[PDB]
This record gives sequence, structure tokens and C-alpha cells, in this order.
Amino acid sequence: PYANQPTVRITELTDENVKFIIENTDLAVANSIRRVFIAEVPIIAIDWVQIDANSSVLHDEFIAHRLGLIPLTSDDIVDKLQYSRDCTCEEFCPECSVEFTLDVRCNEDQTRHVTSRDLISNSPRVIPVTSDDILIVKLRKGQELRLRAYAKKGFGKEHAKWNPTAGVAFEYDPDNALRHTVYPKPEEWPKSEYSELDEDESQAPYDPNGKPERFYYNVESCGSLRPETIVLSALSGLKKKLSDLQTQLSHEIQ
Amino acid sequence: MNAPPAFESFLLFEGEKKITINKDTKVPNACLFTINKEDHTLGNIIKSQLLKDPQVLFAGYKVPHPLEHKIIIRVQTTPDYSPQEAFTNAITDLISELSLLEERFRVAIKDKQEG
Amino acid sequence: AGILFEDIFDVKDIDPEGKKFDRVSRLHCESESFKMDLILDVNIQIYPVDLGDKFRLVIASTLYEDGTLDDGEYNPTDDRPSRADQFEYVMYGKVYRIEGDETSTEAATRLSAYVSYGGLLMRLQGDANNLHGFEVDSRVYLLMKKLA
Amino acid sequence: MIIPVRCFTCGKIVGNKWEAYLGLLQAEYTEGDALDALGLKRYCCRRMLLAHVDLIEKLLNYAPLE
Ligand SMILES: [Zn+2]
Ligand SMILES: [Zn+2]
Repeated sequence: PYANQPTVRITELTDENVKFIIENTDLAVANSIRRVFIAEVPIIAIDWVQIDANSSVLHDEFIAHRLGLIPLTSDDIVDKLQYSRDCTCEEFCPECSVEFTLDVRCNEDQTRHVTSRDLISNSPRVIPVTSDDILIVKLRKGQELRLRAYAKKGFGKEHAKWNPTAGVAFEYDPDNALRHTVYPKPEEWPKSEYSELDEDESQAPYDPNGKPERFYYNVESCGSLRPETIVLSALSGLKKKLSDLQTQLSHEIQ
Repeated sequence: MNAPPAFESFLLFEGEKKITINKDTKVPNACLFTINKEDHTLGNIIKSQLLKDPQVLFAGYKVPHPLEHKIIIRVQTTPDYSPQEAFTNAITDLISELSLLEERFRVAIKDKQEG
Repeated sequence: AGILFEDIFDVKDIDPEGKKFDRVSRLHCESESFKMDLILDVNIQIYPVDLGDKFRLVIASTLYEDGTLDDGEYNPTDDRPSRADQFEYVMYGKVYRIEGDETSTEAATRLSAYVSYGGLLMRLQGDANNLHGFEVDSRVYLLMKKLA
Repeated sequence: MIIPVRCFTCGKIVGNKWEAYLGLLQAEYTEGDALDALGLKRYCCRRMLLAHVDLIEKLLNYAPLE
């Protein structure tokens, strides 16, 4: 009638992705954890682009949309930052945003590459993660792009710019022991990387008493957060959501 | 044009209750929890944890419409145990589970980094 | 008791017309004592049975072995001693047809009772004396246990 | 028009690889080898660099209206 005792085993940990395994857990908790990786980990991404001068070939909304998609280093600052909608200011103070300034004038004849290197932050902790650098726009001789933009805290549910994951691989039952999927010709299907069968079987023998468990994860970060930070913030956020729901439920019952 | 704002899928507007309880008159000891501005994230996990309880005779959830943001969770229980008690116990179990998972994930990170 | 019928059967064919459902097989079985012919759709995936097996079969009105009616509703929390504990495979269905060799002049000597356990169909043919407990649109429990 | 910033499907950063991709192609790499060198394993990410048409280089031929 109570919680499982989930066990973690990290198989790989690089600076761009983390691969791990969770045993002793139901399918719903693992799926919600993957869902929270994708759509509920807050990061800092550019929003509120104000363009002072844009004589480039790409129109203004194009440049703003490209700026929004640039990932920003938000490893340790995002937790103490506040949502701008909740802050008490003109919506941009240092406690709820990070200012960015771009001012590029192409004077030489050669094609000028406006990259993420040209984004100057007012806070050193928050920079573009590439600082090759992400190309924003190419400028001709005589063209200019000059703007100031901010970066607010948000999560992937609101807009995909705030999604920190570059693809979250999730798997369970690599040998199809539970037969949650029914191969018409199981011999034709390649073995998963976590499969434990020999090269004469195609599926594990069917287990009627089986239950989903030993969920394999591979969380690849776009760069704005370290992958371990993504997972820790994900679990913290889901716990926070459940605690807030418990608070509201208690208030409703009383 | 008619596109809804992106923020109104997790934000409660003024005078909107996060969660509302209504007794189901069709069956004794059955309740419906309508939680606004939520999705399958809480619905599926709460449903699974409620199914783990032995005293819960029924536990299910549905989103009435994907474009809208509500989850209706129906919980029926044995006569000696209320649905509200089961719901609270399920959420506390999930919170304990995720706290333990956080601690063990931190320990695993420290071992992998040291190793 | 509430046991409409009881016997020991042996499987004489597993899937006679070729496999048509990857999880369900239509066992054809004979009874050594009552000499009933049995056709019965069994979910082989969870309860695998192969050819030549033997099993006690019981068709019962209830499971509580006291005459208490089942109510036809799923109660996972049942403290009463269930007859199903003495069996490996348990199904719940409704008899939907009782044919026989009756004429307008004489009653039936042979009866064939058909049951539909949620779709899994069973037919039980034999002499009429042992199928007097069967009556149409009544709920029954099929309790099967393999015998060594 | 110009290389997209993210991969449309998975969201991986791709905008910081177009110039490197072209440079590898000038080094006589097969396109599969170039994409493997850039570290795009999922075919969703590979599709974007493999199928991108860079029209901004053509748009920069025209003089600006200043
Ligand atoms: Zn502020
Ligand atoms: Zn991709």
C-alpha cells in the first residue's frame, strides 16, 4: 500500500548526456519522470527581443525566433531566479531576467557571420553555451543588426525553447518478456543495446507474472543544463508539483 | 488568431480552484477529483499509485478534452476507508518515492564522478 | 455445494482447425467417467496446456461453497473461503443455449450446453441427467485444475 | 533560408554545425562521414544538415537598401 524502493544505476555520464537505469518502479512514475525531463525542467531562454535596427535580409520576427532558440548556460542561476510574471518590477530586474545586447555592423566587404559569440550578457553566469558558435544571421557590407533582448525562466511546456533535452531515450523490457509489443516476425527485429539474449533467440520467454521495471534512460542535454542537473531538477520539480497538489487537496478537504 | 496563450495550460486564472472533490452518487464511497491545469503527468502517476493500494476498489483518470486542461480522477474504495484519505496517502507515497529517488540519484552521481 | 457439474477430462485435440487466435486455443476434450464431449476456448498464454493433458473440471453456480449468491460483481477484497483457491484456472461466464435431441413427442436424452465466458466459448455435450443444473441466462464459474 | 538553430524533432543544436559541415565536405568527406564526425547519430538530426539548402548566401548577392 506504499511506495516502491527505486534503485538507481548510472551507466554513463558525459558532459552532454547521462545514461542510467531505474529498477523497482512502476511504469507510470518512470514515464512521468521522462515527461518532466522533456516539459517541466525550467531553464533560461531568450524572450522579449527589442530590435533597434535590422537591415539584414531576414525579417525581424525571424531573428527574434532564432534568438529564442539559442540555449543559455543556466546551471546554477535558474533555481534562485523567479518567473517574470511573479516578480514585482517592470518585468525586467536582475532577480527575474538576464539582459543581452547585440550590436553588429558589417563594414568589411566579406560576409559577416553574426554568431552567438556576439551576444553580450550583463551576467557572466549566463552566456550562450557554445561560448563552434550558433550562427544567427549573415550580413552584407553596409548591413547592421542591433538589438537588446532578455532571457526569462520558463519550462518546455510553455514553449520548446525552454526544453533542456536534445532527445530523451527511454526503454523497458528490452527482450519483450512482458509481450507489451507483439512482433509478427520476431526474428526480423534487431536486438536493443540493453538486450541480454543470445544470437539464437528473438524474444525472451513470456512472463505472465512480470511487471514493467528496470527502465533504461539516456537524457541528452542541449547544453543549457548539465544532464545530472536536468534529472535532479526534474525530480525536484515533480516532487514540488505533488506537494503543492497535496496542499490544495488539504485546503479543499478542510 | 483564436490560438490560446501558451501559459494557460499550467496557470490558474483568478477564482479557479486547483482541485475540486465531488461525491459520486451512483456508487457508495466513490469520489471524483477534478484537477485543473494538469495533464497526464500527475494523472497517470496518481492512478498507478492508487492502484497499488489494496483498499482501492476503483482508480481511474481521464482528460475530458486535450485542448482543455483538466483531469477527472475517479476513486472508489472499501467502505472503511475514504477516497480522500486514499488520495492523500497516494500523494505522500509518491513524494516519499521521489525524495528517495533524488537521494539515490545524488549518491549515484557522486560515485560516478569520483569513480 | 452449488456445483452444477464436476468431472475429470483429458485433452484429445488442442487447436483442430489451425491456429486462429495467437493467445486462445479451442481445446477438444473427452471425459472418461461421464463421457461428455467438451469444446472449450482457453487462454493458453497464461495457462499453457498441451496435448494429452488431464484436468479436473467443475462448473459451479458460486465460489463461496455455501450457497451464497455471487452478486455478479468484481470484489477483489473477499474474505470468504473461495472455491477458486483449489483450482489453477478460473473463468466466469453465462450459459446462453441448451440444445438437445428432443422431439416434440419425447424429452431429450442428450443435451449440449453452450457457455460464453466473456467471448471464450465452451460447449458440453452429454446425456441429459448430468446437465439438469444448467439453465439458460444463468451465470456459471468454470474451475479447471491440471492433474498429474 | 539559413540553417535552423535546433533540430525540429529532438531539439539538438544544429545551427553551430553548418560551416563545419561544409568545411568537412571541402576536406573530401562522404556526407555520412561528415555527419558522423559532427556527432549526429539520430537520423532526425542528420536529415536537417543533409537536406538544408542555404539560400541566405544567394540572398546576400543583392545590395542592401540601407
Ligand atoms: Zn523582476
Ligand atoms: Zn534530431
